[PDB]
Amino acid sequence: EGGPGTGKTVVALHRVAYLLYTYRKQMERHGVLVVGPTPAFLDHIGRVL
Amino acid sequence: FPMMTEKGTFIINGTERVVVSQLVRSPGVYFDETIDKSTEKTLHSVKVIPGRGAWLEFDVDKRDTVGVRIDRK
Repeated sequence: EGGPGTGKTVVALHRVAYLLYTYRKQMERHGVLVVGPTPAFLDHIGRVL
Repeated sequence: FPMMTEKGTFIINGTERVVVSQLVRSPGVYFDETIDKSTEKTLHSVKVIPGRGAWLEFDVDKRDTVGVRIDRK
Protein backbone atom coordinates (compact mmCIF):
# COMPACT_ATOMS: atom_id res chain seq x y z
CA GLU A 1 0.00 0.00 0.00
CA GLY A 2 1.56 3.22 -1.22
CA GLY A 3 -0.22 5.72 -3.39
CA PRO A 4 0.01 7.54 -6.70
CA GLY A 5 3.25 8.52 -8.34
CA THR A 6 5.54 5.96 -6.72
CA GLY A 7 5.70 3.04 -9.17
CA LYS A 8 4.18 0.42 -6.88
CA THR A 9 3.22 -1.81 -9.82
CA VAL A 10 6.68 -1.98 -11.39
CA VAL A 11 8.07 -2.66 -7.91
CA ALA A 12 5.59 -5.50 -7.44
CA LEU A 13 6.64 -6.98 -10.78
CA HIS A 14 10.33 -6.83 -9.89
CA ARG A 15 9.39 -8.47 -6.59
CA VAL A 16 7.66 -11.28 -8.46
CA ALA A 17 10.74 -11.73 -10.63
CA TYR A 18 12.99 -11.96 -7.57
CA LEU A 19 10.68 -14.57 -6.05
CA LEU A 20 10.24 -16.63 -9.22
CA TYR A 21 14.00 -16.82 -9.62
CA THR A 22 14.91 -17.47 -5.98
CA TYR A 23 12.16 -20.07 -5.46
CA ARG A 24 12.02 -21.22 -9.08
CA LYS A 25 11.91 -24.82 -7.84
CA GLN A 26 8.68 -24.88 -5.86
CA MET A 27 7.16 -22.62 -8.49
CA GLU A 28 8.02 -22.99 -12.23
CA ARG A 29 5.23 -25.58 -12.43
CA HIS A 30 2.48 -23.57 -10.70
CA GLY A 31 2.40 -20.15 -12.35
CA VAL A 32 1.83 -16.52 -11.45
CA LEU A 33 -1.79 -15.38 -11.27
CA VAL A 34 -2.06 -11.62 -11.77
CA VAL A 35 -5.54 -10.18 -11.39
CA GLY A 36 -6.41 -6.62 -12.31
CA PRO A 37 -9.30 -4.23 -12.86
CA THR A 38 -9.23 -4.05 -16.67
CA PRO A 39 -7.70 -5.90 -19.64
CA ALA A 40 -6.06 -2.65 -20.74
CA PHE A 41 -4.08 -2.64 -17.51
CA LEU A 42 -3.48 -6.37 -17.89
CA ASP A 43 -1.96 -5.93 -21.35
CA HIS A 44 0.12 -3.07 -19.96
CA ILE A 45 1.41 -5.49 -17.31
CA GLY A 46 2.05 -8.24 -19.86
CA ARG A 47 3.99 -5.63 -21.83
CA VAL A 48 6.43 -4.48 -19.13
CA LEU A 49 6.52 -7.81 -17.30
CA PHE B 1 17.21 -79.74 13.36
CA PRO B 2 18.85 -79.91 9.91
CA MET B 3 22.45 -78.92 10.50
CA MET B 4 24.98 -77.44 8.10
CA THR B 5 28.18 -78.93 6.74
CA GLU B 6 31.63 -77.36 6.79
CA LYS B 7 31.26 -76.62 3.06
CA GLY B 8 28.25 -74.32 3.41
CA THR B 9 25.50 -76.79 2.53
CA PHE B 10 22.63 -78.81 3.91
CA ILE B 11 21.89 -82.49 3.32
CA ILE B 12 18.18 -83.22 2.91
CA ASN B 13 16.86 -86.74 2.39
CA GLY B 14 20.25 -87.65 0.91
CA THR B 15 20.67 -84.80 -1.58
CA GLU B 16 23.02 -81.89 -1.04
CA ARG B 17 21.36 -78.48 -1.10
CA VAL B 18 22.25 -74.83 -0.71
CA VAL B 19 20.20 -72.03 0.83
CA VAL B 20 20.83 -69.05 -1.41
CA SER B 21 20.69 -65.54 0.00
CA GLN B 22 17.77 -63.28 -0.84
CA LEU B 23 18.02 -59.60 -1.74
CA VAL B 24 15.12 -57.53 -0.43
CA ARG B 25 14.38 -53.94 0.51
CA SER B 26 15.13 -52.98 4.08
CA PRO B 27 12.30 -51.83 6.34
CA GLY B 28 12.31 -48.11 6.90
CA VAL B 29 10.84 -44.81 5.78
CA TYR B 30 11.28 -44.24 2.03
CA PHE B 31 10.62 -40.83 0.49
CA ASP B 32 10.11 -40.08 -3.19
CA GLU B 33 9.18 -37.45 -5.75
CA THR B 34 7.13 -38.07 -8.89
CA ILE B 35 6.49 -35.33 -11.44
CA ASP B 36 2.73 -35.25 -11.83
CA LYS B 37 1.13 -36.24 -15.13
CA SER B 38 -2.00 -34.09 -15.38
CA THR B 39 -0.35 -30.87 -14.20
CA GLU B 40 3.40 -31.54 -14.66
CA LYS B 41 3.86 -30.70 -10.98
CA THR B 42 6.32 -32.11 -8.49
CA LEU B 43 4.71 -34.01 -5.64
CA HIS B 44 6.41 -35.90 -2.84
CA SER B 45 5.51 -38.99 -0.87
CA VAL B 46 6.78 -41.14 1.96
CA LYS B 47 6.14 -44.72 2.98
CA VAL B 48 6.81 -46.63 6.20
CA ILE B 49 7.37 -50.32 5.57
CA PRO B 50 8.11 -52.69 8.47
CA GLY B 51 8.67 -56.42 8.53
CA ARG B 52 5.19 -56.78 10.02
CA GLY B 53 2.24 -54.42 10.19
CA ALA B 54 0.29 -51.97 8.08
CA TRP B 55 1.57 -49.51 5.50
CA LEU B 56 1.30 -45.87 6.59
CA GLU B 57 1.74 -43.38 3.75
CA PHE B 58 1.83 -39.58 3.64
CA ASP B 59 1.71 -37.36 0.57
CA VAL B 60 1.75 -33.80 -0.72
CA ASP B 61 -0.54 -33.36 -3.71
CA LYS B 62 -1.09 -30.76 -6.43
CA ARG B 63 -3.76 -28.95 -4.42
CA ASP B 64 -0.89 -28.29 -1.96
CA THR B 65 -2.64 -30.16 0.87
CA VAL B 66 -0.84 -32.83 2.85
CA GLY B 67 -2.61 -36.13 3.25
CA VAL B 68 -2.40 -39.60 4.71
CA ARG B 69 -3.57 -43.14 4.06
CA ILE B 70 -3.68 -45.95 6.61
CA ASP B 71 -3.76 -49.61 5.62
CA ARG B 72 -3.71 -48.18 2.07
CA LYS B 73 -7.32 -47.10 2.68
